[PDB]
Amino acid sequence: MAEPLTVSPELTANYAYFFDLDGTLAEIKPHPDQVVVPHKILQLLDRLAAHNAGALALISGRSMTELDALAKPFRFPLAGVHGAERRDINGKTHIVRLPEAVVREVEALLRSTLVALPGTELESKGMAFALHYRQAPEHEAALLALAQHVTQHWPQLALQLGKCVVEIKPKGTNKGEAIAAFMQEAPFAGRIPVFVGDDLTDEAGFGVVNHAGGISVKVGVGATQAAWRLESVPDVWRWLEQINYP
Ligand SMILES: O=S(=O)(O)OC[C@H]1O[C@H](O[C@H]2O[C@H](CO)[C@@H](O)[C@H](O)[C@H]2O)[C@H](O)[C@@H](O)[C@@H]1O
Ligand SMILES: [Mg+2]
Repeated sequence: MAEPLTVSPELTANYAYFFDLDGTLAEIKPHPDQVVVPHKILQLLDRLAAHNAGALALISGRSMTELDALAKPFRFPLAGVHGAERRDINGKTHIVRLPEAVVREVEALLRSTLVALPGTELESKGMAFALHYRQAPEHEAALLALAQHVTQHWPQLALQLGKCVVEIKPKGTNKGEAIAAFMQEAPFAGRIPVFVGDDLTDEAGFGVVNHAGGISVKVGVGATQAAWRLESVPDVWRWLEQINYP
């Protein structure tokens, strides 16, 4: 039901911008360290933010340290780990804390499965875990069942499926709540939210933005509750250059 996106905001309208990273601003790569957001795209994102009082944020599943590496030399307001990490316009961070016993126990369980299944990668994010299987898609059902068992035994953890990944996150964390936290703070408050995403984690953000009277944009293929659709990452790049230089 999503319609092709044909709104190109004027550079200085009353919008608040929210951008996913992987699959949205940078192309999918076999390993996260190979991902790059081109320098021109970052300048366009920085120029878009400056003309909208700084109301532009990156809402990603990655940790904030990885986002700062990808966005260097620019420093944006961020939401990391699907909302469990957030940094507002003043640089103040908001972090969800899990008990040290839970993180230590769940990593030991996952590591004992992931050493013996070739091609899978266990990513530790402090208060969350990502089970990558892009290089061995045969292991999808086993990893999904493994995370389901983890989230039933530790109720403080919740499941977050993604593209070639099965993630485990603190319960109550989602990109919709991360966007909500920004939308009550300056300079985002008072503006119309725009959110551009590509994966299942972004659906929670699409939902809140739709109800808020904003603009939700799905990137790529797949069913979505987002109202609008862009075909690929280069179409995000082209749209982003169209906002700046009509
Ligand atoms: O900003 S988000 O889109 O929310 O990112 C959400 C996820 O994005 C990254 O993983 C994705 O990108 C990789 C390289 O492109 C792919 O290899 C991988 O299969 C794909 O799942 C990170 O590693 C994850 O920790 C993160 O939670
Ligand atoms: Mg993505």
